[PDB]
Amino acid sequence: GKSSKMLQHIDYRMRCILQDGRIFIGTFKAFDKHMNLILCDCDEFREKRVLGLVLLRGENLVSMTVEGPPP
Amino acid sequence: VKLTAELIEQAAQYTNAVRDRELDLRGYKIPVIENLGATLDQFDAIDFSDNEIRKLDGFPLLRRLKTLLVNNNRICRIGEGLDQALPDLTELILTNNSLVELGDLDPLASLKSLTYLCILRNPVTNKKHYRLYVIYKVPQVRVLDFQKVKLKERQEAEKMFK
Amino acid sequence: KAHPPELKKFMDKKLSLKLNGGRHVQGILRGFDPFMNLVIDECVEMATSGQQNNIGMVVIRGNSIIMLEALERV
Amino acid sequence: MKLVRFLMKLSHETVTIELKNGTQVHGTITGVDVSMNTHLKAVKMTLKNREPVQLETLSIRGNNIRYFILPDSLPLDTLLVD
Amino acid sequence: MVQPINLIFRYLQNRSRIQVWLYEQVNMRIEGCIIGFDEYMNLVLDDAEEIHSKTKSRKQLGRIMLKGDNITLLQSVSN
Amino acid sequence: SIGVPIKVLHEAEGHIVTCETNTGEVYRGKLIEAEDNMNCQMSNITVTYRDGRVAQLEQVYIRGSKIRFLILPDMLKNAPMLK
Amino acid sequence: REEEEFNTGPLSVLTQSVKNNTQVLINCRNNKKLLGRVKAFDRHCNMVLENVKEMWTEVPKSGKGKKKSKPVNKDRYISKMFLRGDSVIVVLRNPLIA
Amino acid sequence: IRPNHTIYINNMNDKIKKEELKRSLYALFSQFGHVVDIVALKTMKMRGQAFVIFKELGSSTNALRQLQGFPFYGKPMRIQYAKTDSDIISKMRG
Amino acid sequence: SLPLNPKPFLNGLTGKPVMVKLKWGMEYKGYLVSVDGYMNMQLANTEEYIDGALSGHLGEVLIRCNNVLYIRGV
RNA sequence: AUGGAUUUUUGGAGCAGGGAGAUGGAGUCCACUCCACGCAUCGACCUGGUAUUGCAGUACCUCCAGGAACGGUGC
Repeated sequence: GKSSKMLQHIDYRMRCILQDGRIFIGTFKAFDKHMNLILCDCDEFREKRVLGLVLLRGENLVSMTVEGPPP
Repeated sequence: VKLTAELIEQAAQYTNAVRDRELDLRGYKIPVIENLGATLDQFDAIDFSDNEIRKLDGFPLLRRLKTLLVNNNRICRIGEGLDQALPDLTELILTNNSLVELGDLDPLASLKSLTYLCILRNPVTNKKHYRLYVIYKVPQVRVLDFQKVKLKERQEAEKMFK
Repeated sequence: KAHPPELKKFMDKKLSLKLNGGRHVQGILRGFDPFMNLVIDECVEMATSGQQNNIGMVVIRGNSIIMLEALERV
Repeated sequence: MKLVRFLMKLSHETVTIELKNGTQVHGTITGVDVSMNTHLKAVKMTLKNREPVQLETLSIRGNNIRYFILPDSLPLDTLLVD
Repeated sequence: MVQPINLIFRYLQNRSRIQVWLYEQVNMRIEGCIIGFDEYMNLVLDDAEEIHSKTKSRKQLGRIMLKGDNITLLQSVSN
Repeated sequence: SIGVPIKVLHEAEGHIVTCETNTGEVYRGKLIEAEDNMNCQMSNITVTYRDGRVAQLEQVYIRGSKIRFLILPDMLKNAPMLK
Repeated sequence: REEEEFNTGPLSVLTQSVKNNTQVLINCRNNKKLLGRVKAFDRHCNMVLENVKEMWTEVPKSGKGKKKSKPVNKDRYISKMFLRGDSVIVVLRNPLIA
Repeated sequence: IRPNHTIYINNMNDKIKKEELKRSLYALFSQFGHVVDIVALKTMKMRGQAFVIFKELGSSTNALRQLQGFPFYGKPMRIQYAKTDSDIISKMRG
Repeated sequence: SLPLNPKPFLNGLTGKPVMVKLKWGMEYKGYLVSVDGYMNMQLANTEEYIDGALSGHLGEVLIRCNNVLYIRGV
């Protein structure tokens, strides 16, 4: 029906879990069919690293939760 | 101009120049630090510069807060349970505040991850042995007032105060 | 779609191929298909020991290709 | 036939899902899509060898699912009708 | 330009003995004479062998169909 | 027929980008060509291996499937894909 | 045509289990085995299962006891569940139900 | 060299790692106004230098006058207004 | 032989004793009842050989296609 | 009213950490010593000494010697 389940969280800050077990936290700006993700102002945790503008491939994505509201 | 939930919700929010999530609480004339619960532990940095806070106290449990910029306020005392509400506090900038006695800096010994500390432009700075006192009482600090804590200073602070 | 990999630039050049399993080989690109399966001529296995052994002309399945690096200028 | 359709009917149910990476997820389904991408609310998620974390919302890429444990009450024979 | 599929067709015709590098398994490789193959790079190998690079030991198989899933690399051997 | 992130990737062609593979090698340099399937041609690379050591390469090409992620400039963030 | 391939092909194992309400053991990627009845299945071998006995093996799962290095079997009952078919290694039909 | 939002600092101890240098720079300069960004590289050309960008121009001028020759990691820093406008400023203005 | 392909080979082997090696090193000997388009496989009177040694006598068995390394007639 | 055959969604994942000692403590786990500091490589980093004074939008950034905590890859 709605397709919204991803579009709802768009523009929000999001906590994304990778297949190796990393944590990517960034502003969720875009996705696609494969769940390739566009993450603005993105940092990595496991130790914190500033990455910046990140495109993650969906193959390696496991899950996402809402981390904070849109800047 | 109480630091309120409503205040925090309309406050500029952004990714700073050192790539951390920072909340902008500058120039509001806040007198007392309170109601931080509403930030929801979502910030790596909080900028409280140019306000009227008297005591660095009143924080909820904030696990992600790593940097506190508290420039040009009126800090004259540091709360005692700070590590219990801010476990990963790594950088504390207190430039141009009102700490006057070496003993008032004692509560910073309990911040286990504190590595970057700045207390410039505080009366306490001109007290005899101020630097060695901080080094011995807050050994976890690696950079003090933008100068590297060196081994020779650690040893010298071990003699005095041993 | 059913696209070609853009590899004409690399044709008849010597290359260094990183494969899965921590495997590495070197040889001249002789051809390819849409799956990125490669034909590599005068191929040499670079054993983890450091020793290198000549295997001749070979097929590498694109599936197991991690990365390639040109040893020439394109 | 296409059993994802079946799963798509389970909005507002509470389930436990076991992931391929061993993680265990208990929450209420807000949506399953055609790729079995599953969205939940009121989620208690326990990564293998941690104590649980609670999340108001969680979204799972479908492929990462091992299996769903369904409510005992669930009336399967109803749901299998198209 | 030589297309990879054609190289195989050549292997088939030649009845050159072939050695296959398998996917994510280095300690074992497979050998045999390609009799035929399909669109998925699935191979029919004759008088095939498992080759243990570590043990220097060979396991005799005869008529093999290897799924292409496992194919990393295809080489020819004089033997 | 193409994904939104893919268009943004093609937008980064000609810019300096960072790429991590499925094996965790980290390649930084100029993105020459990005294909639809995420196949990436790059030049004047610095590679940082899992042990930490660095190397320098003139020319590389990495298969899209075997890429874990890419870091793109922030020059891109502004427009036009804000929707 | 597709129903025929489900009916006569290797998936007839599943087709037969659903029709007769018989038990099957599923060897599974997780190194676990699921023993039960097939309520539904599809191309990918996704399944909806009933009366599932899950069986597996473990070491000792240290938490608040000792070590005792000695493999341990484990099992657990699951009345109703959905299995994503990629995890399937093998599916076994038998004189199990009997 | 007219007043500028960005200040150019040189004579900095180049032994400090880049990320630490930038974080101390941010901390030190936050006392005068919001620092929008910091550009500092360790190339041969750029080592021992940094560009500090402020939202407000008055903040840049105050920083310049008050921290001229401030001992930072052992050396007295030399501050000056940058020759050109920072890319970030140009984008924020137009 | 004049080109003997995957599909006919397998079809010839239906009705016959086979052994299948899986990627994971398990081995399954039995009569091949059938195979399908994706190369999923159905054995009867199956036996299991792990470490090449008889482990379990299993009966009728479906093997998912992606698990298969190779199939051998015996 | 929708897709299991090479770059995305029906998975190539699963599993184990070398040997010994009248070793010590609570078959298992941790610490120390010896043989085979498990070996080699790269990066960051810790000590000193030393080079560079340069107006920028960045994989990384002087060099020499010593010390090795961490991460990756191969055997």
